[PDB]
Amino acid sequence: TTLLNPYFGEFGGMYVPQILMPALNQLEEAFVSAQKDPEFQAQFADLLKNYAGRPTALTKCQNITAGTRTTLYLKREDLLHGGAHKTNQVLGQALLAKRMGKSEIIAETGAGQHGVASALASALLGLKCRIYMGAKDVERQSPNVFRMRLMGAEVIPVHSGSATLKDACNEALRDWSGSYETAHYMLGTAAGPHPYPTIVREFQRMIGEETKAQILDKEGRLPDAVIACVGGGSNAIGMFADFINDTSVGLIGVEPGGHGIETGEHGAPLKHGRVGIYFGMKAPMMQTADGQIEESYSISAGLDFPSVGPQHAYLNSIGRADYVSITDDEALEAFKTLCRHEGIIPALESSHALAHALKMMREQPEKEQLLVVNLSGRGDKDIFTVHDILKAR
Amino acid sequence: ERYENLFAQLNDRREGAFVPFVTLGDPGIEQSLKIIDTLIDAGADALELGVPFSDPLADGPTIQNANLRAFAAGVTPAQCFEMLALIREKHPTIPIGLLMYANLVFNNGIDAFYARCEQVGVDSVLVADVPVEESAPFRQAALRHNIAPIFICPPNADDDLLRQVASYGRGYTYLLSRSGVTGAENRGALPLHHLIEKLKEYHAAPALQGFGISSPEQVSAAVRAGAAGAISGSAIVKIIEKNLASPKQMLAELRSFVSAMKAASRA
Ligand SMILES: O=P(O)(O)OCCNS(=O)(=O)c1ccc(OC(F)(F)F)cc1
Ligand SMILES: C=C(/N=C/c1c(COP(=O)(O)O)cnc(C)c1O)C(=O)O
Ligand SMILES: c1ccc2[nH]cnc2c1
Ligand SMILES: c1ccc2[nH]cnc2c1
Ligand SMILES: [Cs+]
Ligand SMILES: [Cs+]
Repeated sequence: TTLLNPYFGEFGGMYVPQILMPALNQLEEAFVSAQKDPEFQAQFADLLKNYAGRPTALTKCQNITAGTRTTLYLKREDLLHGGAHKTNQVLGQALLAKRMGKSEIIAETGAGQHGVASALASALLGLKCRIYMGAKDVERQSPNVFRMRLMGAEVIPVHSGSATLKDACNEALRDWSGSYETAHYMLGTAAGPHPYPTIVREFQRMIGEETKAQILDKEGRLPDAVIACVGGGSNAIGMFADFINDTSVGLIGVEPGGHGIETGEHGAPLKHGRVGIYFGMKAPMMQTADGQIEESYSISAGLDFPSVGPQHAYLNSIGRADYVSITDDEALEAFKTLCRHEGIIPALESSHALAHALKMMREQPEKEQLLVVNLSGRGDKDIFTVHDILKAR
Repeated sequence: ERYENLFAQLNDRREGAFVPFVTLGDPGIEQSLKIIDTLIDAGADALELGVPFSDPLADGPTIQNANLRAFAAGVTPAQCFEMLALIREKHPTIPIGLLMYANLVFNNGIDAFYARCEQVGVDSVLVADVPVEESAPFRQAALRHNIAPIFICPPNADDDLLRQVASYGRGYTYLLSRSGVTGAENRGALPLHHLIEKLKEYHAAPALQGFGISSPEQVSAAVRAGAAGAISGSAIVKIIEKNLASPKQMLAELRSFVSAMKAASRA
């Protein structure tokens, strides 16, 4: 028995060892209570405004759309404290942890932005934070490791499997299964077992709510489409949620195409995987014929995960949202374009969303369209990676 | 019915069960088969057998590493079913349980999975990442194919959960010794007497205690506390890991250990 629906159509659920069910039920109950609690809401709002810096800007980028009929805005989550949208929901989950009387946080991270958000929130609110991170990601997202450690978090490299985000997720969940009495698992995306996909959406939905208000102010109408990258699903569902009932507004999610879908080296399960059960949920997965979970690949550590949140699988299935893929090379071109023509250095994750918007414009340059791209984070963490690639060229 | 017969026999002789776990195909198919023959000859009452899975989230490093060894030998679920046929052909009466992760059961069809289990002569399936709340299609398919679905009774089980586990499960009830993941070094606790007695009250399948059971003393303590027996995995797997380079010494050490663990179940 749960208070809220654990499923989105076929997708979702609570596929965890029995030991963890009380913890998930306790978290669900605390969330439902908090959502009705004006004092909780006021605390959360205060942190978002005065600590994190919400609301974030909506920037019109009128060099990159020159000569076309596309108008493009960027929702500037890169300006949030910590440098990505991850900060929004970590502040809410940290308050839930305190509400439940927990003193310790476990988190996984890939890009290191969720890790940094977890560390900063733990420093502010007086929690002991330990963060699992794949060893390959420790190397390719090294600036974030330094930031986490300076803020007092323990960062634990994971050498198992692909040594990337999936492997960090595995270790975090194994830890929680033994530590849940004292530790809250601060899952960093809209995936995993119920109630996480629901909590993460509700604590990210200010992205879309602000976007709506801002675009109505500037343009007097809703966007033709909103576009967001999809690693596990949080920044995309945060952008989409407030528009789901606005049927004219396209919702486009961008999965990592890696070296190309045809190579098998990608992270695009929604469109190229098969429903399975893993990481506490029934969702599209990259899996072998026999049902082993495959290793994903992306140039972007934050998108490098072989599954996706169940609400995106649902929105796809009913045709309310469309999902596409962008390759490493496409993402790199969009990264370079934004740096040189708008003076914004985007996260490589966010560069996937931008690359698809640029393709929408370039493919049909006389199509009138008003687009919003969620610029989910800044690219400081990626500058060494990108430099080394452009140099090798 | 292999479990029913086993527990009746053990009851008549006033003994507990000792049930080893190993990963199928670790460290290879042929050696795995010989390992399992040794466990049985040394006095195992039943077997728990793991099908290698890419991401075993209820398992600590020892059994993670067993999975990796099996994959390095190229073991697939299909080969596991080949192995199970060979084991059942040699050993007609011993209860055989599988430890499964959900995706391997759900992959290309729940019903088809339990049908393959029945065809090969498996007796029970424990799906580690399916709680009772998600269990309906699994337990229904299991019962349709005369397979016992195994459920977990955790240390902090409430009354509602005890009632569900007693109603839905068959074969044996898995009495979890502690929170956390599998591992020999993390010992855990004595069978909560209150859980043992409540499961009996509700006519649950007999309880086997597992997680962190690594010594004869702990086996004796489980039976004294009223459990029908005990499961040991990591302790067994550690003997495999330690002796990879000497398969003869591996079997001798497994025999000695299993013999002692079984003796402790007679206490
Ligand atoms: O001796 P140890 O500590 O290695 O434990 C042996 C466990 N082997 S097993 O197949 O019974 C087993 C049983 C249940 C498991 O997970 C679950 F409880 F969530 F369902 C995992 C393994
Ligand atoms: C995996 C991580 N980041 C993902 C991420 C993503 C993808 O995650 P979501 O699908 O949950 O938004 C998007 N944008 C930025 C800037 C990101 O850092 C992490 O920071 O641990
Ligand atoms: C299952 C399905 C729908 C629900 N709505 C509220 N709780 C639920 C549980
Ligand atoms: C996918 C999977 C796990 C994640 N944790 C934080 N962001 C994620 C994306
Ligand atoms: Cs224009
Ligand atoms: Cs993904």
